[PDB]
Amino acid sequence: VKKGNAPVPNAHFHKHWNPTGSQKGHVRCFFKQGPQKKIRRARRQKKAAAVFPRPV
Amino acid sequence: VPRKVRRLAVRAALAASAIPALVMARGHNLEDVPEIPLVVPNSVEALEKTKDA
Amino acid sequence: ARPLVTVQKEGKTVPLPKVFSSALRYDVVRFVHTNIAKNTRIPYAVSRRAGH
Amino acid sequence: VNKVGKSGDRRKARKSYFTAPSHVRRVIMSARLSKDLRQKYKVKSLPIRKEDEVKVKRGSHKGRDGKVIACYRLKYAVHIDKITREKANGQTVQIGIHPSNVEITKLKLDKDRKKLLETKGRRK
Amino acid sequence: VNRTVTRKELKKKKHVPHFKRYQSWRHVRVSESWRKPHGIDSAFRRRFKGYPAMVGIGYKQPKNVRHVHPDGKRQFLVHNLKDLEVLLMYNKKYAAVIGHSVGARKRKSIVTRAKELQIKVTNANARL
Amino acid sequence: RNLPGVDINFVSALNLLRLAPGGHIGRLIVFTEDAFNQLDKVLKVDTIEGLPD
Amino acid sequence: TYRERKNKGQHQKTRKLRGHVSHGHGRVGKHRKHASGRGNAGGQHHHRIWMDKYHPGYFGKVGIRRFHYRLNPRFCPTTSISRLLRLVPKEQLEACKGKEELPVVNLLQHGYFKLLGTGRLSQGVIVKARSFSQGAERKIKKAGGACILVA
Amino acid sequence: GIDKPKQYKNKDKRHPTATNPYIRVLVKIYRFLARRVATPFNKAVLKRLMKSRMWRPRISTSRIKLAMRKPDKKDHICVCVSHVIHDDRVLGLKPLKVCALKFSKGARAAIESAGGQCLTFDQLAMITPKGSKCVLIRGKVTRRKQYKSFGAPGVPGSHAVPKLGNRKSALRGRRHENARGRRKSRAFKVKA
Amino acid sequence: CKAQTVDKHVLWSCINFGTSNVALIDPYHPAHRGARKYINQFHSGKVPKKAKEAKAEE
RNA sequence: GGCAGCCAAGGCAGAGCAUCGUUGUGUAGAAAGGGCAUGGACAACAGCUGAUCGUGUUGGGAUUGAUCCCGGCUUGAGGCGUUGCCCA
RNA sequence: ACCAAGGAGUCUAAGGAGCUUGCCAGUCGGAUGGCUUCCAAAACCUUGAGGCGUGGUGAAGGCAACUAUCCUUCCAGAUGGGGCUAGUCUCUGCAUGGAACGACCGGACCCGAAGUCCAGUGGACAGGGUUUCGAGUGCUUGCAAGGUCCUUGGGACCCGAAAGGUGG
RNA sequence: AGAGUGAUCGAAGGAUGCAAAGAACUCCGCGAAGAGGGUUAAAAGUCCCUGAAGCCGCAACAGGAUCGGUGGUGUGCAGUGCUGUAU
RNA sequence: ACCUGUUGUGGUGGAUGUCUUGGCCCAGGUUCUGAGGAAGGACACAGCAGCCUUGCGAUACGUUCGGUGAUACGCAGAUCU
Repeated sequence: VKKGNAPVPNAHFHKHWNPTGSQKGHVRCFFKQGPQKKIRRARRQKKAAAVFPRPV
Repeated sequence: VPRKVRRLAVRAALAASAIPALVMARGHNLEDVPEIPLVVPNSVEALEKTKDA
Repeated sequence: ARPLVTVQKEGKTVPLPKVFSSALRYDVVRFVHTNIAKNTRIPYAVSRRAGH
Repeated sequence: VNKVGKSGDRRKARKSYFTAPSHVRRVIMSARLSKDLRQKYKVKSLPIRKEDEVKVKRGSHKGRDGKVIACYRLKYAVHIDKITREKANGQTVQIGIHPSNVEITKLKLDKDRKKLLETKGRRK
Repeated sequence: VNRTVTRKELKKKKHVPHFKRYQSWRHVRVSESWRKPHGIDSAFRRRFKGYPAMVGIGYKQPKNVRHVHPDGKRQFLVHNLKDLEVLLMYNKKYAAVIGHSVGARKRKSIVTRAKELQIKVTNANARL
Repeated sequence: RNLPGVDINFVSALNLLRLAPGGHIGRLIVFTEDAFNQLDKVLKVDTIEGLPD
Repeated sequence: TYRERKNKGQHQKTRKLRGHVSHGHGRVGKHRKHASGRGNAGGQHHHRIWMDKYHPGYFGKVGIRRFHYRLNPRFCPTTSISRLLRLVPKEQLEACKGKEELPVVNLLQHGYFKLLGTGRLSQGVIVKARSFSQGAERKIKKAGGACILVA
Repeated sequence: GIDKPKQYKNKDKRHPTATNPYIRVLVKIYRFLARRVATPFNKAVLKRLMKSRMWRPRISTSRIKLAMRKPDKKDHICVCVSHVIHDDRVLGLKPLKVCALKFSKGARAAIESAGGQCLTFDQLAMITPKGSKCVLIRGKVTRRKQYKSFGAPGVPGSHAVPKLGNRKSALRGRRHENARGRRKSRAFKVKA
Repeated sequence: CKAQTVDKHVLWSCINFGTSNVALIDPYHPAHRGARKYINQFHSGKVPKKAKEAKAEE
């Protein structure tokens, strides 16, 4: 299938994972990681300020 | 990029900043520059005005 | 026996850190810069149903 | 994230400029005060108004002077005492002048105008 | 070297023909700019007897005269007095071609300084 | 801050996008005295490299 | 140099094939989609030779199948006797050389469960671990030390 | 026209593929040396500085020890145009002079804990310009995980490691590619 | 500030491949002769103006 | 490929310089052989531009060639280009 | 028919073989955690499980690479040493290729299970032989990033069916 | 907008100028136009930034039976530039 | 005269260049409709209005009130400092 020695593909992408015109897709892109890091930090310190004189 | 390689890039960029036949090559005017690297007293970290900067 | 670096605006002479005796590896610098410059990119893409 | 309202987006800023209402065009069409007024009131710029004097300071009518007679906020224009121009026929019309060009020589000084001067004059 | 190319060696160039894209004369869509024929039956690509010349490396010219102009001098596109001062030492090898966008005000200064430095400006008389 | 070409940085986090902008090397850096003294401490440089000549 | 002067191109071969009609895929045999199958199609019919030659043990079923294969109770990183004395601060390795005391090597501290018996041992040490080969036991016992089974 | 023989193309490599300017400086030094000293050692070192990185493979302090184990090499300098890394299995090192392109922290500590010296190639060029009393050793290019797969497993006699992309079975009996052509039970087994 | 005594090959690799200046990185530009000798003077420490200025002796 | 008889030149070590020798067809295909060219990011040119940008049109020159530069005219900016590198 | 503008090997997961770079029996660790008007969703940091590698072999029960001065052997062979001589001898022996192993690890046979031993329910190994196998070891050739040419799944270089289905 | 009884399908279409200063008045004509004369930096003239190629009109010049062609080649003859140019 | 050509010019044509109150993409927040009548659909409503309007409903391009503070505007017409 390759005309070579490459391993047996075993690709596992047969089920419409791709967001095309006909499909919604099975893709989740984590572009929020950067902003969510800061947001988690901010809500963590808001938790601290809320339950202040106690361990965070 | 691996952290080791990024740190090596930083090291090399600093060495090249220290070599002044490259500061002028990149296009800085070393006419009035006394030394390279340029060091400055810590009193400037307490600067408040762009005029004093 | 490190070289001395003067401090401008104030008569003072510090030594020269060992950072500035390292290898001037422009190639590593260029590689790492062109790969770190990619870390502020924001996605762009056409509409999903565009043209269909 | 940059906070809300303080955005340097070209498209948004231009949209705002070209869809502003009249109460916002009143402050977009502000003009600079003369040095006499500026020293007297310790205020640097005001929104231009009908019935006050200006000096043009720019454009093909620079160095001319006259009282403002019309703020055409739809066109961002300002019509002046005697800066006129004949049409094809003898009809004299007014030339619109963006108030950034003019400086202000006098004010009308209504009640709200004097109150605005005082409020902006008190240094803080 | 600040040496102008002689007419003796300008006239020993090797006669590059007027290469054209094949059948650029049939159609206005086929432009004049050369393209290597990739056709299967193309007589041009097969180099039949009476067909035009085929672009190749045999026509390339020696390094001493390649890009040299009929003036005997190479050209240098200048936009500043800085570039004139660059050509200061090669007023015989090079000729200062002012850029086409450089205005009349800078063209005047360029022409002045270049005629003090005695550098030839191929487009000295451009705007006034 | 307002001075047009000037960028700001700290030895605690040296940005290569500022030490070698454009990928080009040899930029003028104007370290303060304590930043200078902490350069090799931060970058964890113990020795000078033996480089060929 | 001159070679370094050529940091150019992003799709070199594709952008180079512009102007050549078949795009590097031939005029006779076109580049047509799936002219041999999709995936591993034909492993026993028309890719039989390929599968036989590059992947012999494909196509079959061998062995006891183990339902609910737990791997945590089978996890067992192994080290060797050659890599023991590196794990002793050589101050101990020096103060215990000819004397009777032997330093103690706790392999679980470094992440090894079994001890394999390849590599010679210079001086007897005491090795705590979760398993040992009989070669490792033999070498440690002859060097002088002792193996210890530790949970 | 002429019925040509093969026009000569030099097989040997004469430009460093390395992008390190200091490897290029060493290539410059040893071009100079292979020209105006012209010893077999200098020509060899020039070749090996040209070599790509697959072909100047890492080498261990154990290989250094094995090279210098003979009493003939008491003052010799073990030269490796390679990165030198430490063999944790090696405990007692002798005082050794070792020249290389890079010494790992572990290899440098192991060689300087025995009283030895870690030389760079410029130091070697200034110490032994003719490379006299220099034991060249290379490092092994077989035992690579690519070299093990080179060839075909389904060819009798070739004991090639089958190419398994990311699939490492947990049941070694029910492994991938182990049944038909791997046991004579399944009608045939690839010959040895 | 004798930071580093850099080789000509390394210095010129840095200039050619990390500066983006035509008069320096283009070997066949009608400014590269003067620019090459100028940068060599600058690296030697003194560049003339034949009185020779003092220029950032590193 | 500076440790050179001297100047001139070269002076980017896969570069350059000097001498000599060999060999030049090519479909499919290839080149870790070399370049032209387009949009934009990061940088450099204290780059050009109302003393007229860019487009276009017409002549000229350069190039083996991809293509590049210039003069004239249109046109008038709600501007443009050269080099390195990166994203297409 | 003519001209203009558009127009076709792309991105992605996994992988292969080169090349580049860094580190090294380690390497990487941007899941997450610490910081600091916009820039900054950046940069920096080693809290990091873990991934790959360090051991393989057996269906499995499981077992697990000899060598106490150093060193597996042989043939070819890169360097280098010491004598010597324009005859020319010894020592070193890398890489690579081939062969071998009186070697060893795991599996499979045959004759046996003699012999030693004990965390002692009689259990643990042990000996000698083989036309034996392993994707085995014999001084660990690793990890990560980038780049090139490719593979397979994906619309998959671009366009192209007659068809099949679901709902109206 | 439009198409289809319908379920549905579904376009083309941006830019005067700094300012309307959007072309006064005159001649001719039924009138539109046109010729003048104006606005304006400019008609940029509500078709309005620029205005390519293809195609067409006109004037000038050069030729005109023949695949005896387009194109190539080496000259020539007319027209037309460009470069250099000794005493 | 016709044809072919080359220029100049004038038309037809809308390519180019430059821009853009538009799109697309990513991140953050909210999700807040309705029998007290929603979303949608009609018919109405402007001195000169056909269309459009996330204009409006016989109080019909708008009513009360607040913030602002002299316009709005394509014409006119009385209110307004």
